[PDB]
Amino acid sequence: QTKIQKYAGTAMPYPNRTMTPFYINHLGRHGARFPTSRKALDKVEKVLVSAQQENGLTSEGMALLSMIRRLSRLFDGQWGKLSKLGETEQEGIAGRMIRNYPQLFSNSAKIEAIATYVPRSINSMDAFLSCMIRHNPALQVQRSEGKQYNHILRFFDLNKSYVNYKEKGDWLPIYKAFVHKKISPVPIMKKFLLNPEQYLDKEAEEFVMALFSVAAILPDTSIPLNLEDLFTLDEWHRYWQTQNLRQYMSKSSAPVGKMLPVAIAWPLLSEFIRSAQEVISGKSDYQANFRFAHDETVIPFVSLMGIEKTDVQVCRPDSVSVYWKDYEISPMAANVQWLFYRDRDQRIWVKILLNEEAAALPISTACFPYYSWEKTRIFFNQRIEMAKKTLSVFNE
Repeated sequence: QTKIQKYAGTAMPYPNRTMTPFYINHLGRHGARFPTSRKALDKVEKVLVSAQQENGLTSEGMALLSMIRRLSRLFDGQWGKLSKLGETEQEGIAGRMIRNYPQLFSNSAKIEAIATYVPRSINSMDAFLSCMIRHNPALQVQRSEGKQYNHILRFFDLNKSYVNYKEKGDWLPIYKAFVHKKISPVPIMKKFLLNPEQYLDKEAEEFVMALFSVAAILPDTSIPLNLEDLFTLDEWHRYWQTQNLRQYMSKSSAPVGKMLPVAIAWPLLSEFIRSAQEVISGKSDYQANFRFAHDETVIPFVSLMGIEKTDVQVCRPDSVSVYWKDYEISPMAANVQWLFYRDRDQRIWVKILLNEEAAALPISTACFPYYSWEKTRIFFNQRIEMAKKTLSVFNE
């Protein structure tokens, strides 16, 4: 909620969140995790060590180097793992769900959960399920995971055109230019390094961007250390703008991506509709389907749903941060829940929660936040059709 927390972007910890539905349809990112790569930590260390050898550190830089060496030991063998904070985030999400809708999960209700093959997502599922079971051990629970779910949870790895775009598409030079524009490395490096102006701009920006990366992830690790004060608030604001743009262009509805990053999510939207239709019809008798995956899953899924603002197509890179904010969409433990209700005339209504807050769709309803399922399904089906059309052009 603080400005500083928000500027961690997709690395922001899940925010504070302190009738009765007949079905809940869920997608959740894993909870708060350790950094996935040592790359940024190694860069910062190499720069500071080289400086130490040539007598190039300030007192603050020597202290920073000491801290970086410490984090290197603490991160060792922990890369990419769910942290204790990440487990508690899932416990909180499950706990509020059970507390809000006890009748749904009462008696011998049936639930199913799936996860990707990635350990932090499986462990997030388990933190969530363990909370459900503790509250009602009489639940019937199906738990599965792995590469069999790649088509719906890891579609971003399976589409060749998208993989090419993500790795070398036209968004890259836009992002790099924006970084050069927003981030001035010299004043930051002045804190840690003697003669910071002697550094070339490329190496200077790589160092600063790496240091921001280390600082941004630290609150997700449950390690009792903090580096927010390495940078001023304006510096964090600028860094956030650059990473926000990176996420928007590489994973969401940026014009430069031509909706390719969004279109690839259609199989998951299809599966969401299918699981709901089966419960409504009686073919399935689950009270909930839970799914645990990644920000690479959640971001395009939310845009494809067309939750208001998340699918905006903004042409000016400088304007993106005004209209589209990654920390509002995909913080750590980011989740989408569709809650289904039957009224006293047996009409079916759906409420959409994004990070446990009611979300709007660009269709009408006389009882917001509840939408007609019939209207909603028709709208989502049109989104899927649009997605298939988009992909028909980028087959490569």
